[PDB]
Amino acid sequence: GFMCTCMVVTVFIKHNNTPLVKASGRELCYILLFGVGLSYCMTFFFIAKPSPVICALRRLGLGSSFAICYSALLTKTNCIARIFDGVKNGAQRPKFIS
Amino acid sequence: LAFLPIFYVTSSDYRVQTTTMCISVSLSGFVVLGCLFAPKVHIILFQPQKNVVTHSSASTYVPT
Amino acid sequence: DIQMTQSPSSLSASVGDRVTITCRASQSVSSAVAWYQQKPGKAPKLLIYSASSLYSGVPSRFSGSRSGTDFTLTISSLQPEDFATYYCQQYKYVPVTFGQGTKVEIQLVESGGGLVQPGGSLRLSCAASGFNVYSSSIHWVRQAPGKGLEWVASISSYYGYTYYADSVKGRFTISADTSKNTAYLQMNSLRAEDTAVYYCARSRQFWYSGLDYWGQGTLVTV
Amino acid sequence: GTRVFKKASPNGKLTVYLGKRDFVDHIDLVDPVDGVVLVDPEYLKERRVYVTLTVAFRYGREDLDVLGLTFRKDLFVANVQSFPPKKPLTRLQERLIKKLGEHAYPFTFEIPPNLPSSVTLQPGPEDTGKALGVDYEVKAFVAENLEEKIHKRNSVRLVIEKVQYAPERPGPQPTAETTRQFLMSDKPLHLEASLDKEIYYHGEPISVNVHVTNNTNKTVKKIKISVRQYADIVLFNTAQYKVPVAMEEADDTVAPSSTFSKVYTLTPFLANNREKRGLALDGKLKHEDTNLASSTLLREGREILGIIVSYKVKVKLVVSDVAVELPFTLMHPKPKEEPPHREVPEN
Ligand SMILES: CC(C)CCC[C@@H](C)[C@H]1CC[C@H]2[C@@H]3CC=C4C[C@@H](O)CC[C@]4(C)[C@H]3CC[C@]12C
Ligand SMILES: CC(C)CCC[C@@H](C)[C@H]1CC[C@H]2[C@@H]3CC=C4C[C@@H](O)CC[C@]4(C)[C@H]3CC[C@]12C
Repeated sequence: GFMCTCMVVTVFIKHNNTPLVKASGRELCYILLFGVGLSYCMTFFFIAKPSPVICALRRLGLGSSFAICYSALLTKTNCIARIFDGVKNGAQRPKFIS
Repeated sequence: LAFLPIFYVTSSDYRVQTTTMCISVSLSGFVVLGCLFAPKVHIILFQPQKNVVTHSSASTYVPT
Repeated sequence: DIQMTQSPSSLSASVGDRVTITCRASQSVSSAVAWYQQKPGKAPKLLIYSASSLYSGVPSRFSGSRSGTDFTLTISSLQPEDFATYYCQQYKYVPVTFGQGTKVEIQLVESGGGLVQPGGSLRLSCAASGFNVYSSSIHWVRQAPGKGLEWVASISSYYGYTYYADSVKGRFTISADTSKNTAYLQMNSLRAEDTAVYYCARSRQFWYSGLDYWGQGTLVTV
Repeated sequence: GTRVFKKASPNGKLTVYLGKRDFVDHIDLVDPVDGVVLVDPEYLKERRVYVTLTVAFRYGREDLDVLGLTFRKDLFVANVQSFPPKKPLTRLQERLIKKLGEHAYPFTFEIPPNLPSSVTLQPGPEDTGKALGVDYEVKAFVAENLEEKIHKRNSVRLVIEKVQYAPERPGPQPTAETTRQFLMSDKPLHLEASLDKEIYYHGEPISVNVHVTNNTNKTVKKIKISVRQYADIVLFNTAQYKVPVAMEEADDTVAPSSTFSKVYTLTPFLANNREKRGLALDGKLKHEDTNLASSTLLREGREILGIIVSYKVKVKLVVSDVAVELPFTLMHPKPKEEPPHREVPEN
């Protein structure tokens, strides 16, 4: 999984000027990839001899990775919802600064 | 939904519990990757031809 | 602005004559000309608009011709019904400066006027029946006793444009009250500067086929 | 007894003459784009002059500009070697040739139907580049073949328009009713709305008749009756630009389980709504004032292309919300001579 994530990241940083990568939101997708890499990393912090450091580290890794991924997805879905719903009742443009 | 109750009610054992936690997070990463970035990777790499951007007044008179 | 020389300025004759009235423009207006006719105590009625595009509701005697910068109105048979003062409106640019005005010899409601004090403010209301203020453009045109017609005020609700002549800029407030489908003109002046008769008028909003409808009017006498 | 439009070029004096600026759009076929050119010989060998018609489509949103990308596609491109150093003549072309002389060379195009009408998206105060929308251009090039770069010293550009007008047949009058059953068992509540006809001329009043029969114990708080405009875009998978161009938040409390019928009037107009950037407006020649977009009608059997604009009266009742959409079409009637293609009084 980490190899797949790193290969995808290398592809993105290689073909970063393409319209699709930029338009989808490059910050959100890059941090989503980082969160996926963190999810793959925290496996080893679950499969290890548990010390209080490692117990705290596995808790932190699980919580932070899930929060990162789903918060990035929430940002993306809010952006797409604002784009899709059009101008609200009274406003002039509902756009969101990316 | 398939994982969390399974993780909780099966707290008796440890090998299966740790394996479920690790494989669940790894497969969540796999799901995110193959369900969001996989179409984008395919489009960017395998179909590079679709991610592209583009593809004085005077006057007079006319006789009848 | 652009001036409209109307030679001759006085043409009187018997019946049956093909009377021709010319109208010269200081600057090119490119076939954007309208001609009216009015009788004593009556508001004008449009005859020709847009360089010989005959208006509906009038006979075919009248015609136009864009000869370079000069435009001509022709009456083949001077019927006894055609005894009125004629004009030459142009509308290519702003203002809507009229012509000299020649004579021939052998439901809008504008209200709120009368004898006026030597100075102050007045409100003139044009109740427009038969059209929406957004689908029309409401103009206000004055005439001094025994003088020519000059454009005074204009409102184009759909674009939200308010227009006044350069010589009256700031002395008149035109507004379109959609509640009563009416127009309001607020004058703040003094003395006999503009003592005249004022007609409300309507024009087709979008392609502006000349000021089609005119109200009875009232005498704003100071 | 008529007049045409003329444009010129510095180096070659390639005087391009066109019969009209616009070209109406019958659904079956588009009126021909027929014109002529005077081509004085400003050369010894470069005897070729080509006429190109291009139905360009430009687009870009606020965030698209922020990121730094805007799309543009050539929907249709036509190249004709108008000078034979085919295309039988027409009446207007013949009159122009009689006026002009020997060197007058004709050129005729036909726009295939279902191509999008000339609609431009209203630019914002910051927007200053080429206007976003569907714009039709006719260009003339004095060169040899197409290997040589198109030189501005010879080319001639003129902006044409392709528009539609309201059909004589009114069509089915829009009308829609929706009954919603609330969570309290199955208790209904009926809303119904109707329009005067299907095609509305720009600026004309819209008398939406609305009647509500509440079969519940609740009360209607307010009635938001608006005229939403949907500008679908059929390239690069762009979202549907939705924008309310008229509104009335008329509040009325009605007795529970009772009936209430009346009519609410709404008029779309550009005066109150001149700020909503990205709005679809009719074709602008050079940044001139134009009305809202003329609601395109794809009566043919068709293919989604360009910018498809439509208008629908949306009526919403608060308490959540009962919403009903009545589609219709906003378009000009058939003009007598032609639109002036500018503000009728210039200044
Ligand atoms: C890949 C990134 C995002 C996370 C992992 C990098 C860092 C934080 C990792 C890499 C190696 C890790 C260490 C490996 C081994 C030990 C010794 C043990 O007795 C306490 C924890 C400790 C000291 C780990 C702490 C966390 C650590 C320093
Ligand atoms: C920002 C992230 C990626 C890296 C830095 C955070 C890590 C290294 C920090 C944050 C909170 C820290 C813990 C806070 C409290 C304790 C309890 C103590 O009895 C042992 C150390 C231990 C367990 C710390 C270990 C290091 C720790 C886990």
